[PDB]
Amino acid sequence: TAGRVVRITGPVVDVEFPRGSVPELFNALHAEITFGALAKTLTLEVAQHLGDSLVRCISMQPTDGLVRGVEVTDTGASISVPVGDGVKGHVFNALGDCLDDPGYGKDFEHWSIHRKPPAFSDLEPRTEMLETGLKVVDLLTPYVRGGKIALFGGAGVGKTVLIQEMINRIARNFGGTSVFAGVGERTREGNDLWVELADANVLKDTALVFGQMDEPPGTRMRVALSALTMAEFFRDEQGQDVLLFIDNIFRFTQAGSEVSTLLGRMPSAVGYQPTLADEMGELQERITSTRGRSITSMQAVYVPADDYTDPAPATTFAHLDATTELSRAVFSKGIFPAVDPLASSSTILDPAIVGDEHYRVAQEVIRILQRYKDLQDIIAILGIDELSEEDKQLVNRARRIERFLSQNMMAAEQFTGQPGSTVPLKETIEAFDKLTKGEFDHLPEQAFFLIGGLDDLAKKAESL
Amino acid sequence: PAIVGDEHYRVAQEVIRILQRYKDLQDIIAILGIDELSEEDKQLVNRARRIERFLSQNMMAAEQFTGQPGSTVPLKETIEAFDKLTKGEFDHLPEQAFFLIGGLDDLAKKAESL
Amino acid sequence: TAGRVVRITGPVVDVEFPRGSVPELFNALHAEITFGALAKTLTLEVAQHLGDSLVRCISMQPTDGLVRGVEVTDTGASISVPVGDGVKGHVFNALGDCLDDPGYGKDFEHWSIHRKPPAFSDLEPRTEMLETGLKVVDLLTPYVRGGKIALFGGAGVGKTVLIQEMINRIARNFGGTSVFAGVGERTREGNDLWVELADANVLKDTALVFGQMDEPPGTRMRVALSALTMAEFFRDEQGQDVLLFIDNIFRFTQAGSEVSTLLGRMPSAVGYQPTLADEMGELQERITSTRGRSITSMQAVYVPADDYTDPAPATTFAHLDATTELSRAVFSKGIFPAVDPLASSSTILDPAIVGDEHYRVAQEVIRILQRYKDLQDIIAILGIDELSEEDKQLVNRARRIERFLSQNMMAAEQFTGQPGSTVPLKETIEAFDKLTKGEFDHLPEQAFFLIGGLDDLAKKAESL
Amino acid sequence: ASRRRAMKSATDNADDLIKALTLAANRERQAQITQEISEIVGGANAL
Amino acid sequence: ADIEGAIEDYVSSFEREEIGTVIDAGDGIAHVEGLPSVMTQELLEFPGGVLGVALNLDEHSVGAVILGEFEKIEEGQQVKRTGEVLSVPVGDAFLGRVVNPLGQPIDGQGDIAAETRRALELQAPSVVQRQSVSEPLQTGIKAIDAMTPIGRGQRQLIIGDRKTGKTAVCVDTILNQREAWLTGDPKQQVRCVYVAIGQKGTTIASVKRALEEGGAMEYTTIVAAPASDAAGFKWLAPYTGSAIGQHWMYNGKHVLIVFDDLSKQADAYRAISLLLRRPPGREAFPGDVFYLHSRLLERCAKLSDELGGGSMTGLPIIETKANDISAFIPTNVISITDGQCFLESDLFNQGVRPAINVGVSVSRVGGAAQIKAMKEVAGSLRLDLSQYRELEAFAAFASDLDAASKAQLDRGARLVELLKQPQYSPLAVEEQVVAIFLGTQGHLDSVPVEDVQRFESELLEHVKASHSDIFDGIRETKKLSEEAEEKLVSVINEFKKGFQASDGSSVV
Amino acid sequence: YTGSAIGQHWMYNGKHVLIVFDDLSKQADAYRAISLLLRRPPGREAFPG
Amino acid sequence: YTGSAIGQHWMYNGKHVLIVFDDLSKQADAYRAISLLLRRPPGREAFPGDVFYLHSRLLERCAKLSDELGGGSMTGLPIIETKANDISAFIPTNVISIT
Amino acid sequence: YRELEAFAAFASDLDAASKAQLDRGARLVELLKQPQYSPLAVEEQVVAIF
Ligand SMILES: Nc1ncnc2c1ncn2[C@@H]1O[C@H](COP(=O)(O)OP(=O)(O)OP(=O)(O)O)[C@@H](O)[C@H]1O
Ligand SMILES: [Mg+2]
Repeated sequence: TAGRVVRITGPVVDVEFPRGSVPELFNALHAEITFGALAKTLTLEVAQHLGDSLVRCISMQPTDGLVRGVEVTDTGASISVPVGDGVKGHVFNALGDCLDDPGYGKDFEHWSIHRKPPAFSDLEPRTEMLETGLKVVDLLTPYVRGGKIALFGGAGVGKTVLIQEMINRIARNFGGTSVFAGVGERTREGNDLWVELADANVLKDTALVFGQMDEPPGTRMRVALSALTMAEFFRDEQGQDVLLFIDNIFRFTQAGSEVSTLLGRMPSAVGYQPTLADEMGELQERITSTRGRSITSMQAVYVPADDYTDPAPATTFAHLDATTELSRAVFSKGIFPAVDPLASSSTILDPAIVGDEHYRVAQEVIRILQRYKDLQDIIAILGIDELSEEDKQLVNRARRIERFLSQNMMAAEQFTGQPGSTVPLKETIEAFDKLTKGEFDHLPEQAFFLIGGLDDLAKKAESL
Repeated sequence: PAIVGDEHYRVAQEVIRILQRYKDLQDIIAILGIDELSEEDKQLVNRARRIERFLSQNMMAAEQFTGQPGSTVPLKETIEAFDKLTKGEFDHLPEQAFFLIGGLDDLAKKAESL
Repeated sequence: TAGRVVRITGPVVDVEFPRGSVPELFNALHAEITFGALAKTLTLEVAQHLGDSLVRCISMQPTDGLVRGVEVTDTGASISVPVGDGVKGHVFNALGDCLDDPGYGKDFEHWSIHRKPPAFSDLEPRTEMLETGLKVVDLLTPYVRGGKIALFGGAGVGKTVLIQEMINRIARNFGGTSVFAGVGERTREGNDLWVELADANVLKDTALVFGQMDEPPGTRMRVALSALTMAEFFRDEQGQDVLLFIDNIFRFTQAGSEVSTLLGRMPSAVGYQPTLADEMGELQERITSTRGRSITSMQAVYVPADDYTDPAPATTFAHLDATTELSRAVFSKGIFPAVDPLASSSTILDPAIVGDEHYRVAQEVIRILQRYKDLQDIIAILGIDELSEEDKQLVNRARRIERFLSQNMMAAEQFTGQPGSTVPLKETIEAFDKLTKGEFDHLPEQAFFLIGGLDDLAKKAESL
Repeated sequence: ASRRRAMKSATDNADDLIKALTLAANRERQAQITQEISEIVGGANAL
Repeated sequence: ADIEGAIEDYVSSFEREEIGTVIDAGDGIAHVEGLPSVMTQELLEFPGGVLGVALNLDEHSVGAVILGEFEKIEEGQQVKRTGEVLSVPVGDAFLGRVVNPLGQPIDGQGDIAAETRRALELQAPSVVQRQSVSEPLQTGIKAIDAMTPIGRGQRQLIIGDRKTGKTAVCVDTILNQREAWLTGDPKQQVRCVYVAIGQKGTTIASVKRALEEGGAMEYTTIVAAPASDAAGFKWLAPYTGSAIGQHWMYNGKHVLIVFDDLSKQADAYRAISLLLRRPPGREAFPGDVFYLHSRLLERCAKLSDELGGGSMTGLPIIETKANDISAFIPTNVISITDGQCFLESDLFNQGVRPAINVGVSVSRVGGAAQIKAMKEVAGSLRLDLSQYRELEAFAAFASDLDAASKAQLDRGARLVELLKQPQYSPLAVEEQVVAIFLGTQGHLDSVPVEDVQRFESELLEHVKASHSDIFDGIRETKKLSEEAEEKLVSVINEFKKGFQASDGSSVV
Repeated sequence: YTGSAIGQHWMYNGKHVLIVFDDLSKQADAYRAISLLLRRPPGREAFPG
Repeated sequence: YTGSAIGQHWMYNGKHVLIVFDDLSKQADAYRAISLLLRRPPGREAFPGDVFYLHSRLLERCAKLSDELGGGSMTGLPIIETKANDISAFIPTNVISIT
Repeated sequence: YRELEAFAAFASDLDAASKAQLDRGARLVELLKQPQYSPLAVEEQVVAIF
């Protein structure tokens, strides 16, 4: 019993099946394109039942060359991706086919990418910090174990270096793994990331899942779910903490909108799919902590027209627990990881969750940096000498505080050879308490660059 | 004017002129405030604010919210009071005297209070 | 073999034919309205073949009075218009019937109003300036002889006045043949143009084709083509230098929009027809001038909602060598003839064509005007007295330049009382060069308003 | 000193105005997109 | 019971030739009953020599977009299917020719000797098949090469409102490749394809004349789809150009593909989709317009050394309306592309030509696309320009600024003048290096602002005539050596004396 | 249109007429209502083409 | 609606109830999704004309019953998530007019 | 107090009455400030607002 293609309109394909064999929703059907130049095995995802035994499917690959009347075979299960430690060190597409080694992983355990999020009673009832070891992240924008982190930035602010640092830290400090869901990934950027991770030797610790831009909207929509299914396998079967990158999750929303438009569904407010919130929830709610093991996610979010009230970012930000904004200005000053201390924010920076001392120190640091940024306008025009003695003291202290937020990231070990530093949260809190009290303002500013804590601060001060 | 009379119409149109000129100056007031306005416009803005606040009244239905009893201003008194406002006869009183006061005698009483 | 009206919906009529006699697309069919008050022969233009031997046609005359089942005869050829030296000095409608002398062109050579544009091999770019005598046009929007020219404008900003002025300036001494196409413009302006041309003895060299806005969508679509067919006959079959004025070309596309939904097409953005660009491209590319055969075309382009981002103006912009853009903001400031000096452009405003002096003066004028436009926001609130001395001088010069770009046009005499004036190109360049260097900063700005030349500037300065 | 205070206040007021106008412009942009899509899909639904 | 079996047998029954019949025809679309074996995007041929692309395949009929000569299609006409999906000829014979999206010459010259035929919808180079963009593609524009460098294999969008200089930038990029072409080295030669979508024919002729006068036409192919052509040609033209480029790309050559403009590509595709009754989305575009542009642009790449090492650089052009970069198509192509050159009419009128809005313009490839000389010389250019745009509010009150801030403002004005460049006059990379060296190292500080543009143009010429050793050193080594820098400074100071400022001052 | 016809009758007999339409905006709304009730697909601003 | 039903059963039995809805804008979005999937033409902000009804139908049932009906009550604390303090949006204004 | 504080952010000086109002308003604001998950019985609220 096999189907038959009856309507082809771009990515949308309608398939008629015998009355007793109509596939259920989200099943993956296979069709053959036999034309020599475009020979392929189309993977169609059933989207709707049209009645009369017809099913409307979103083709995951270009339908060019497809012929009416061509046999369609039902796999009996939704798009299933490979899972296990085998997926580490390799790059896959949305459908589970390996790109860097075709045919690899076809015999691993295969998991459906359509999985319900954890039952209500399985969720953790209290938010827990993720001690990532970075001074800036731990102090000012503490991440959430099982939470979602916005990652703003671009080229030339070290976003890839930060991603490598987080992969290294999750792999080594927490003994976990990583999955990089390249939704709407530029093929050039995908190749660059693949080679960079291979050279940094972190590819062995992460599984890459690229839904390229040139692929039709179906794969760009389902690649996040595929990567998150790999992450779920690592969380629930291997018992490993996972860090799931989803760069860029606006492109997930956009692909969903495109698929909705293709299927003929009337657009919502700003042209987005009516089920926008439902789709974002289905993606994000699976990113959570359960049974003591969690999937954290760093999700670069594109904000169209810089409009945070737009339905796409507005829906995405209802799920994000922290924000890390990489600034070109901070990067130009040599302050890697390039996190903007002020424009970044976190929903855990509250005395209830973090320690009261932690909140006090972080707020003091934020106040000092805010005051310094306000004085920067005066400094850049009138000169540093025009300020008052209190202003000069605060400017020096803020310079040293912001430069101390830099760290010798593990991602830099490949270049400079200095082992990466993991600064405990307590040490960071006490160090920044001292910095804000001025106990270290007599050191040169160069002493605080790229040092992992107080002991390294003293050693570098002695070296200067 | 053929229905409400020459005086009522004249006072109403003068009030509307003052308020419209105040509305025109709104962006300048928002950015730089009354300080940069010309003296004519400065005086006009002062009495426009006073007029706008004097149009407020303590409604008898509002007693359930603010507890203040409500007033009723006869039409002749309204016309006279707004003629005086537009002529600047009250532009020395503080702006606060005109909120939710409803009348001339009540205006004087609240002016004494402040 | 003849058709039968099956379905009538406003200007769109469906006609059923015997299976062996379905008329081709763009053929002309003749139905008959027999009601006495509206009796006429109704010319339908086949627009679609919709199966079962049914064609769908756009009526040229109003369909009021048409009866279902009335016989529709097939002409076997598309709508044809008379061509030759005979059509000069006469007024025709879209269908080619003469207005001022009925039955005049019934025996001239007839050409179908539908033809492919000249082959790309025959196109040669035009780079010869056309001196108008208007300061703004000659300086910042220099027109092209043999090229395409546009007057973009919102509603009631003076497009018709300026195009009549352009006829007065270019066509009076033109040795060639003129063709004016009233495409859904105002009939009163058409009559004024007709009487003005008759008075000046330019009518004998001009053929007028009117499809004014009282007519239904079909005529407003095909009148542009009807006039352009006479223009093409004069270009090809006679080698005469041709002028082709069109007012208003947007009414073409708008007309297609009115029947777009009745023809069964899904509407594109802003309610326009999906074929907007294709139809307008065909019509506009027919207007080009082949090598050795010149059509100087000038088209008034209506800008709906004063929005230059509207699809119709935006698509038309790509078809033009020079674009005089009239704006309501300038018109409101009294600066007749309404030209926005910053939006308007020309492809021959390059130093290699108009000369170094002209280019420098024009571009300095644009620089001053752009700076003044940027400063307007500051001046309206902070006041001019808080500007830089250089910026204050620039603002004074910019006001003088804005007012000097105004001109007392011949067609605007009945708007200003004073007679028209002509400024030679050298005089315009000299006057604006002096203005830009500040040689007239001592004169009051009102002395530059509606003068047209340096002698008039001096006279009005004395009068003030 | 008074000019410094007045210009700081003016800059703050202009920044607040910029934020308010950006919010209004975003609302109008979203409303325009929604209205355009409503017109397009109304034309489509009627076929 | 037997009903299903007999129905299935009849369906299966549906080497003989397949001929369909047109049932509907209107607005560039023709519905063809029959053709049970037609494949999506197959090239159907209608009796009058007309061509169409089977684009909708319903159970009743096949909706085909007609590629020109639409009016010759009638109900009942016999339609024959060519068994080939859309394909275009490709070869070295397309250099110097103007072809329509089907590869048929429209310049009026002789036929084109096609080396092979490439399908328009072949897969783009996968992740495994590419290589990091590391070779510069010198556009000849100081702004682009110093601030937003384009490395061959990159996709640099040229985005901006009408009459802002986009086509000027792309044509200058094409013209700047003549020096590379004359080398005869396939590893330096950059072949060019200028795809024209919806431009009036005389504009295409003007671009061809600009390329011929500059001599570029001998390595450039123009895939012209003028507005006179059907929406089908305007939709296929970028793919025809991309296929012509890909044939060279997979043969080890480097290609520079210019789309002018992708907005009209999207408009034509929207028209076709709406006429095919496909559901519309935002701005009435079909749901797969982003897919259209991404499928087009991701062919641009730099192939791995296994695949010959060839590259294809895409310079798509987008005509934003009212400088709204947030419109649907601008947003899609900004997401797709690796960098953006934002051209603004406000800058263009201010005299910043070409009007690249530095600050908002960005290249994600970055310094990896610049030769080391340019990388070191232009490193301080961006910071200086940003500082200048911050200080510009203080130009009126320079007397009250710190000496450092005044120096920054004065340097920034001269850098802005330095980045100005006349049309159709691209600069070789060595000339650009020396020019930006003038500004960033302060050698323009003594020259009046209004003369900087002249001081550059003469000085470079002087060098080109007298001390070409510096240019040769930069070109051969790709880096500005220390002794070369000292020689250049000596030449700069020697020239300063002989340069006469327009205002009469002395520049030393 | 009724006002225009009444006026035109006098216009074509050599008499001068003045027609006030108060408001044509309300005619456009009524025509929109009629066209939508007849189920003509609308154009921009929901008005008929 | 199910929360209001659970509450109303207590309310009509003489019990005093408090109903919290975190958040009614997400109900409006869900109803918009359902309406658009049923192809009901949208209105302001893509919402159907029924959206106001949707909330009023819900928040009117929060009432202080008279002693004729047991004297029970159901207090409602609907939560609305404005976007950028835009209290003038469609759904915020609707709920303000209902509450 | 909200508008009074907005005015005082840039006013050079104000009457002793204005300063007293500002001082009272700051204290009322700091008083209505309340930690999460710490509801106060109605009598405790009465005493606090007292
Ligand atoms: N660097 C430059 N210096 C001076 N003028 C320039 C420069 N670049 C372009 N121009 C001029 O700007 C005008 C517009 O140029 P161009 O046609 O290349 O722009 P475009 O934005 O691509 O236009 P269109 O949208 O009409 O295709 C032309 O007059 C061109 O000569
Ligand atoms: Mg161009």
